[PDB]
Amino acid sequence: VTLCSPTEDDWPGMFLLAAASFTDFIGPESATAWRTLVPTDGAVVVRDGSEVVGMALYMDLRLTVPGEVVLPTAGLSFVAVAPTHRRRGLLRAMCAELHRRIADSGYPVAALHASEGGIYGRFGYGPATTLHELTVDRRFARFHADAPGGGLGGSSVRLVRPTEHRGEFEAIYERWRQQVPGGLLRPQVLWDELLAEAKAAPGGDRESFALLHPDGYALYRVDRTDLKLARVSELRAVTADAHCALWRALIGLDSMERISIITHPQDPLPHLLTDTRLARTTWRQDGLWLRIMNVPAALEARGYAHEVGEFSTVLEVSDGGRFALKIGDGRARCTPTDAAAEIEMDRDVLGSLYLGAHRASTLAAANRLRTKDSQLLRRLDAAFASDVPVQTAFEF
Amino acid sequence: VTLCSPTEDDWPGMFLLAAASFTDFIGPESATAWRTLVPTDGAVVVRDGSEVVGMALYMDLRLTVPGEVVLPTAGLSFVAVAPTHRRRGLLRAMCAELHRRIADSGYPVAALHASEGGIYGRFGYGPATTLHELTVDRRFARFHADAPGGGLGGSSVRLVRPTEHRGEFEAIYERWRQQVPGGLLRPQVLWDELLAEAKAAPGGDRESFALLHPDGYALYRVDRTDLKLARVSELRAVTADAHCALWRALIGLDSMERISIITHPQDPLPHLLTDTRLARTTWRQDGLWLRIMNVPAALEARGYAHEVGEFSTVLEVSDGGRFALKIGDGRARCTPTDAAAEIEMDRDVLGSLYLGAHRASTLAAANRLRTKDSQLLRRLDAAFASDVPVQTAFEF
Amino acid sequence: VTLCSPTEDDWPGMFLLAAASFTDFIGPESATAWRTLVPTDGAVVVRDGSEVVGMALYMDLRLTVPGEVVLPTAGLSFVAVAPTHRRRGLLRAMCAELHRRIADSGYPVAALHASEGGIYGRFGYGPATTLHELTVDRRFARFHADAPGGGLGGSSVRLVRPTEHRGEFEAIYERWRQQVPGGLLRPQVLWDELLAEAKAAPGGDRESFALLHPDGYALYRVDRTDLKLARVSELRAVTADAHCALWRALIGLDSMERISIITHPQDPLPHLLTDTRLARTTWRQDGLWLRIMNVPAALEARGYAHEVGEFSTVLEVSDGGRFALKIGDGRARCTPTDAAAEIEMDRDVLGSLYLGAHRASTLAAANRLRTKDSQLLRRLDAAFASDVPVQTAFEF
Amino acid sequence: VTLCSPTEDDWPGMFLLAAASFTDFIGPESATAWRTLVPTDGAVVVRDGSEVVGMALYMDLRLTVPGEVVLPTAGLSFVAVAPTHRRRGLLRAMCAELHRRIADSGYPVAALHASEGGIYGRFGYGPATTLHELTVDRRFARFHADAPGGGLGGSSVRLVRPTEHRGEFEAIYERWRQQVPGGLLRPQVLWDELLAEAKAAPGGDRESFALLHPDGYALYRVDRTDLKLARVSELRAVTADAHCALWRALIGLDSMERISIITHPQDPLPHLLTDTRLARTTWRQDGLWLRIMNVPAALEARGYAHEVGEFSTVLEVSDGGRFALKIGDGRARCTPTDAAAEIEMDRDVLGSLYLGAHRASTLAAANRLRTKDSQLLRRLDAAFASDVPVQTAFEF
Ligand SMILES: COc1cccc(N(C)S(=O)(=O)c2ccc3[nH]c(=O)c(=O)[nH]c3c2)c1
Ligand SMILES: COc1cccc(N(C)S(=O)(=O)c2ccc3[nH]c(=O)c(=O)[nH]c3c2)c1
Ligand SMILES: COc1cccc(N(C)S(=O)(=O)c2ccc3[nH]c(=O)c(=O)[nH]c3c2)c1
Ligand SMILES: COc1cccc(N(C)S(=O)(=O)c2ccc3[nH]c(=O)c(=O)[nH]c3c2)c1
Ligand SMILES: [Cl-]
Ligand SMILES: [Cl-]
Ligand SMILES: [Cl-]
Ligand SMILES: [Cl-]
Ligand SMILES: [Cl-]
Ligand SMILES: [Cl-]
Ligand SMILES: [Cl-]
Ligand SMILES: [Cl-]
Ligand SMILES: [Cl-]
Ligand SMILES: [Cl-]
Ligand SMILES: [Cl-]
Ligand SMILES: [Cl-]
Repeated sequence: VTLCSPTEDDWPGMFLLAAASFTDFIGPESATAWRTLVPTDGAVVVRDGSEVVGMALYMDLRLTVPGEVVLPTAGLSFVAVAPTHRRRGLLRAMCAELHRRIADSGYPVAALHASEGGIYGRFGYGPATTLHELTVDRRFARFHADAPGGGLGGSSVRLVRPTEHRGEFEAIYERWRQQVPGGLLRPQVLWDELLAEAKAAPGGDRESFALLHPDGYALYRVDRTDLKLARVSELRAVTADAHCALWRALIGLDSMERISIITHPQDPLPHLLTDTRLARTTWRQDGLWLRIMNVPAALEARGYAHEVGEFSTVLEVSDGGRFALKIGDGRARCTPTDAAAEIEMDRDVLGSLYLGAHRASTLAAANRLRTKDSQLLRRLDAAFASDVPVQTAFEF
Repeated sequence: VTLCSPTEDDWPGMFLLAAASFTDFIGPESATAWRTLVPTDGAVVVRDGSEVVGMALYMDLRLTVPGEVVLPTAGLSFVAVAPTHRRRGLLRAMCAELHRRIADSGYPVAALHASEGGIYGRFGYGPATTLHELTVDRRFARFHADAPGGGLGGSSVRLVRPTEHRGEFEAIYERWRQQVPGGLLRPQVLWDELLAEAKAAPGGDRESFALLHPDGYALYRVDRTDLKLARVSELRAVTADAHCALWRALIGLDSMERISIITHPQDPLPHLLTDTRLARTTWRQDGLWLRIMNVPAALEARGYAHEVGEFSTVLEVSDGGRFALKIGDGRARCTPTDAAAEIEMDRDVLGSLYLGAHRASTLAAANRLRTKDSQLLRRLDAAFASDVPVQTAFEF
Repeated sequence: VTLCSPTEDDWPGMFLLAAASFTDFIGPESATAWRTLVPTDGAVVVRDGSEVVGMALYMDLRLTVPGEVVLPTAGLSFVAVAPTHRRRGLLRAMCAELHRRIADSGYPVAALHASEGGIYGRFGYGPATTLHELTVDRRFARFHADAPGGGLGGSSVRLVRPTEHRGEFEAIYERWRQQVPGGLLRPQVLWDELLAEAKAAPGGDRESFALLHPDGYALYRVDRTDLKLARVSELRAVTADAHCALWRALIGLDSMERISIITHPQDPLPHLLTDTRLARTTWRQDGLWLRIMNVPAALEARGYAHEVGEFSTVLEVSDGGRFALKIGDGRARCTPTDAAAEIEMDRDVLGSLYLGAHRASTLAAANRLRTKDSQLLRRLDAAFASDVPVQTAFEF
Repeated sequence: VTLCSPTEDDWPGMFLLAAASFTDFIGPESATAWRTLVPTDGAVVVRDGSEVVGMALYMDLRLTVPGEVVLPTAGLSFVAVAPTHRRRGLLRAMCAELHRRIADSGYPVAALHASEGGIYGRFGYGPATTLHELTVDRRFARFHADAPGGGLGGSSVRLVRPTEHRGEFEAIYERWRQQVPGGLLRPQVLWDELLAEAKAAPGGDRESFALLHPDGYALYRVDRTDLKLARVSELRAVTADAHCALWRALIGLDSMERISIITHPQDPLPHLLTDTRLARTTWRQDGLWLRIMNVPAALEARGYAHEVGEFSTVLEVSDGGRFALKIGDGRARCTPTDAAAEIEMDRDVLGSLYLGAHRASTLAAANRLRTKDSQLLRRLDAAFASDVPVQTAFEF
């Protein structure tokens, strides 16, 4: 029972484990395409002895963080342990090896989407974005007098077939992802999957349609069983006008009773309507999880709020070093020190703070970060806050 | 069909309207007690001609706002129009008269809880606090190693009968309400109702119990139909230690599968657990609504964030005046001006900003506040943010 | 095991059987009051040997039939056989004896409400009125421009406490029942029950309210578990204006999502709205059942449609005689004959035709009435039709 | 943004709009076949400027009305406005143009099936047939002694594969449609669709079977998720014997708990059983909607009840002319007049009366038709009633 990088002959066995582990498994053809995102030595397998009983890999990603800074990011995925080999330390062994490789490769951060919420905190990952499902009872929905694009003339939005406007979705998304913390570059094989999923499937999903604006798009489909529910699979808007225009069109889906979308807590949609309550939050969950691999590289790469005045402190990460952290003029400097720590936190907690989705004060109230100075808390809060709201790009 | 302050003889007819309008009507005896909170001329009725077909009143309240400042507050309630007299302008006439009286009396703010979300925005009220229901599957709940109060020895929390510790709940609450934005002074007749509701009722609620800590309490009861659900009706904690201790006790309710609570978006509970996902957000809604009656008095009374540096701007409220607004050193100065507006918003929008629950940027993205300067937005965001998270005290 | 009229000492045992047989049993006090509606020798019991194992009775009622003619009517009720004595012929023996007594007493018709639909047809009862539940989604409900009482000024409807306006409900109902086929005189002990049921009950129904118009009233209550549903227990309108006015008030119940009512198939409510579909038929069932005791007395007492021209036929009822039936000028003459039958039907079928709720053609298509002449069918159809729609007064 | 007849190049864009608007869209191949039912200039499109944002058409149909008279009928269908172009007057503009064309072409009536009930009344369409879903708990179902075809020997009904007996279904249906008000000629491309829908589909409907009698057929299938429910998609019976025989066979579906069918309010099925209650009405909705295009042509073409004696009146349709209406000997004469109106109604109301499904009295009680003479009401009621019950042929 040993651990190594898979050879070509291991992949059929990995796909078997994948099929048995993931109910949404994209299948061997598509998985084989996604292998193009996995660097050489980006994967590990555990063989029994013979067959594969554990696996994990990372993909090369590009993550936007506050200040519109794009970081090379190791995206952990395809993680599975056979049901025959539970409680044998296989996950811990696989994660340790990949983390070794990721750090040595020079990635400042790693990221993943969690199947369950109790697994990845012990390996240094903190939840860093928040998924927020809104369900709109569109039959009652009326736009506020203040809402953009209500006046006379035509609409700027077109109802189109997704496959015929791939180039335009790509361009809009590429713009979106570079300006939003949480944004990920979406490579071509992921655009292949997305448009493949836009098609109707016998006994599966219904056909998807798109609403296209120069500065935004929405992909939606009627739910397979609830025929009065339209599910927006993706809405990417680069301006506020595009966002409002797209929502006017979606609320114009007169066949539907309800429109649902997985969005973020700061989505302005509720405020576009005369009754903000009609945009019901029906589900809330962690999105992207972050493990800061190199504390000073990560903290220095990020932009910080200009509103907070220059301050200096000493931050200890529980097994990640102690640093003199100086933040001013929207930038941080983060250098080694053995001076007494003013702030202490586990590595995962820093991941949760990093994109601005959780407040230091909130984590402090849970005692997940310790400081004896409340002014320092207020300052961290303000400094780490993100000007542009944090969003979740796509699952991987 | 005319409008006036009710005489003693009008109250039976008001209670009839109340019983027919409010399914949770507290009843004539209790309502008669709550009349002690209504000042002379704090109520209006519309009679047909004969009988009462419309009513509304306000109560004298004390609202804590950021900076731990307590404002006299007119709490609109007991608002009803007979089903026989809809679409007759009775609400608009009643609200206009009470607002006249409230302004003339010198209240800087009015507040209410909304039965529906589409009614009160046109009368200048903006939703200002957010209710967040968390449902915990306590069978899986395990506290994080970092969570306060996990070590050896005894517990600081006692399981008690609510009626035998009224004095202690009052003292704890009084402490809580003075330090939390959204806090309301709870007068004695409301403590009477609360403890009356703590009792079992034939065919109604089950008996309530309390968990009591020196610096916090929780009132809870098993749900009447779902006998594996405990509903926490109220949890007031003055320290983080009290909050964690109370949640350790609640999660020790081994008969239950689930614990539910109506709390706020920044409740640190999820971070107390190894699996933050177990604290499921199962419901989200507007709580307290605010109408700023006097813009400069309200804006000057409030504390602002010290982190943001001094700045000056010109704010116009749509039918509420234009002001030179200077914010520095955590205080605002707000004086009349006819200089060009740099920020414009409806009166309700200011109410929504006032306690720090909604961000100016978010409202701007919906075009509910207009400015052509994004630096000004960032500054408003930071300035109006609340250090202590905004909470909802009690419904009225 | 024998059959006789109960003595005073039998009633406790009857109430025991009643309590065990009827989940809506009104209880011993109320049942003792309803005994005032049972004539001397109007009840039978079967004793074992000792205890009561079967019972049945009739009450003296007054039934309005087409032509506004009021008939003395034997209302069968309180019918029960002990679960220990099923399939022993007790029901058949009890019904035969009461029918003997009812016929000998001079009642031309008997009537009942059926617990199950397969029991009473063999004893000569046909379902004669139809219950039609409408559920209105009142949030979308808008009255048609043509609907009565939409203009300026006040409302004619008042929201009142049921107990304070008993006299007015009685007068309105008394008017209603005399002009509607299916109408029943409601005696004082039934008005006692109705107003007793209007009260809230601990762990039971919520408080009832009333909407009162000079020519109509509605009694309604919020549903005990579905707090967004108002159930109209009774709506009696003597004019169309009263009916529309009452429905405007009910649709003005702005707290509710839905209003439900048990009404009749010809209720004009759906046509009062711009979207007739919003008045959803959510349930349909037989109401009053009728056994014609004396065929010629019943048929001659009834009014018939003036539109159909004079015709003559020969009707045979399967064990109820053969008659020369001449119908003209809205009246029938029904005399014995041994001439060949042109129409044949079981006795129950005639009951179903009698108030005009079922068409002869429809029953003919099922072969429940046989004739070889389709012109005769059309004529029966038209003649037996009721000008005023058939309604159900109250359950007994 | 302009309106015109589509060219061949517009159809792909229409199919896109169709796919996005109609969840039951039959698809481009089938839709292309149904184009054969659309006459030259029977369609309109609204283009933006470029793409199609609105569409509507009519098909050439043949509608049976009372008296077994068959009328050329314009069947409105394929009506859609893009969700991007709501509230822009596009529907009103499209309907006005098609109505102009339909009238000028010489159609006396137009018809449609409504997606929602609040849309088409303002354009002159009244609901004219009523869909009535019956659900039979067949495990308790026992046929009445009187029911046809209960005796010894064989059955007249055969269980067959739908595709192998198309000719016989066509012949039976053709007979049915000519004798029933509401009947529509079903052209070959609709028989193509029907038999295509009879096939099982991967992840869709189960296989359909047929029960075939010389004078009737039923098409049924087991429900895809509820495997104890058989849904009768169509039952067409030309005699009562065929109808009863088919229902005996359906109730012989011993694997099923329930049989459901969309039928009409006068279906004799309930009366075929000993317990009429077992035929539960589980759903009720408007079926065919009718717009009378030419009032005198429509009213004169129809047969009327012979039972009512000759009468004359003056009918005004709100923007459709005033007519001297003389009805006698089952025929009407309808000529222009400026004499005072005795009856007034909107055009849609006349559509609702036309096939005999709604009574003039009922509509009068809602004030949807005004007259000051109740004898005239009774006469209209009787005259417009249909001897043969009104049914709904098929959706289009
Ligand atoms: C090289 O192939 C790759 C590489 C990376 C990702 C994927 N997928 C998208 S997957 O196989 O369908 C896939 C992978 C991991 C999952 N993990 C889960 O916890 C879960 O629920 N579903 C999952 C589905 C394929
Ligand atoms: C002087 O008596 C007062 C004064 C102030 C408040 C109250 N109540 C607590 S109440 O009558 O039960 C009450 C009042 C208003 C309501 N409004 C609603 O929209 C609703 O849903 N319930 C409501 C219940 C009694
Ligand atoms: C002399 O006392 C009488 C006389 C006549 C009627 C009544 N009731 C109203 S009852 O007892 O509650 C009652 C009686 C019969 C029922 N039959 C049913 O099939 C059923 O479901 N409920 C029933 C309820 C009391
Ligand atoms: C020329 O092609 C035609 C012509 C006429 C009809 C049809 N169809 C049967 S359809 O496209 O599937 C179709 C059309 C209209 C609809 N309208 C609705 O409100 C709805 O719910 N479904 C609908 C489905 C195709
Ligand atoms: Cl990126
Ligand atoms: Cl930033
Ligand atoms: Cl998002
Ligand atoms: Cl306070
Ligand atoms: Cl503050
Ligand atoms: Cl709270
Ligand atoms: Cl009567
Ligand atoms: Cl009559
Ligand atoms: Cl009724
Ligand atoms: Cl036809
Ligand atoms: Cl006819
Ligand atoms: Cl039908």
